[PDB]
Amino acid sequence: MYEVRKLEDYKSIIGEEEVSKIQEKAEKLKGRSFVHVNSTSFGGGVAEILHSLVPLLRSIGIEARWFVIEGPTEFFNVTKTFHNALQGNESLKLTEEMKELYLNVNRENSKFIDLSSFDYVLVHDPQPAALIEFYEKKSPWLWRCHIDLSSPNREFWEFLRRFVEKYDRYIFHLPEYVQPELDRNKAVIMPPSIDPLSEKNVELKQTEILRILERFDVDPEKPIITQVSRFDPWKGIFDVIEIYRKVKEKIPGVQLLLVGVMAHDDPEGWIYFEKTLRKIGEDYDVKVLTNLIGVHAREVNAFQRASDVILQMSIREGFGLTVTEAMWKGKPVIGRAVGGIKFQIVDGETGFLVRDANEAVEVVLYLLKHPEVSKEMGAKAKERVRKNFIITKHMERYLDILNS
Repeated sequence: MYEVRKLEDYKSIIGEEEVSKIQEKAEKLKGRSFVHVNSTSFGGGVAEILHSLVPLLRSIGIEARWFVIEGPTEFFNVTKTFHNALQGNESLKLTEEMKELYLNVNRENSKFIDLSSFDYVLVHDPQPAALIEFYEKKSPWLWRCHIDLSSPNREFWEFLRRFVEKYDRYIFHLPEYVQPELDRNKAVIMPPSIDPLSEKNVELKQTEILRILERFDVDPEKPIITQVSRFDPWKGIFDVIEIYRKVKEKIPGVQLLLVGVMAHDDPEGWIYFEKTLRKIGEDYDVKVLTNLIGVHAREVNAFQRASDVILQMSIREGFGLTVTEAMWKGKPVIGRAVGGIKFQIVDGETGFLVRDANEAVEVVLYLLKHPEVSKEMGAKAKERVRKNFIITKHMERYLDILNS
């Protein structure tokens, strides 16, 4: 089990005042220990966030540290399974045999750094949940969940809760994710946040954007609508296409950017990707952008910045960070009222919430012809993210929680 961006760096974004409350709350906690544990050290989400959250924490005077459990492919393929199991997949089976490996690997990484010594402990997701077993609780232990436990594979959940039920707090992205069994009192809701200074969100130079745009045959002189999302059947990809076609009936130069990045191990994803290209046919005003052809965080960043309107027609959505990112870039978003999309968007305020494609077409048409209102909604949507979902307000939320 191995180990391992200041606050002032965001001053110009949040203003001294907000910077105060942070430094303020960070005092009645100064010096204490804030440990983080997880599986990977290289990646997005948890990894990417910690890489910034850790240093950022120290900056406010907090002995925060980050350790990473380690194990063989087996241990991960097992956890890979738990992941989906805990995500409703009833066809998965948990065998005592694999049930040991999990506990054993927890035992190996446990036999080392005395995680029980630190003032505060926080474990991210399943893989290291069992750690709270191999130590004697002295300090509070928090469990941060990133997946959805509203309806997990029972034989799997019942095994995990034996561990989770111990922690002093359970942190979920949103309500429709909390485990109903658990005590609504030791549970806390904390949405994932975007780092304004990350590659995906920092402001690129016009020149650089134009380069990326040309490199992918995207014309910035013609209108652009975009939906960045993983390729799967419940993301409204086919509806966005229909919206594009409809809208195109009146705005012939309108371009559609279907942006998405997915792991190699995502057969379904790539399958849906191919079905999309087949559905699109030879209409090349529709761009299908993915890491298959070089689209990464910097390019995703660009595609969003160059967008005039951004859509999110998810049927099944989690917190939806994509909407958050678009909002941060001053873009009006049009989506379906689900998961984090309904929470994040303030209808008619920051963007619009619709129930079908036709409503979506009306709004895109509206927004395309009324740029002032778009600029309007976008600036407000940006303030909503500034005041609600940036990595600093996220950190501030960890303070409160710890204070209590």
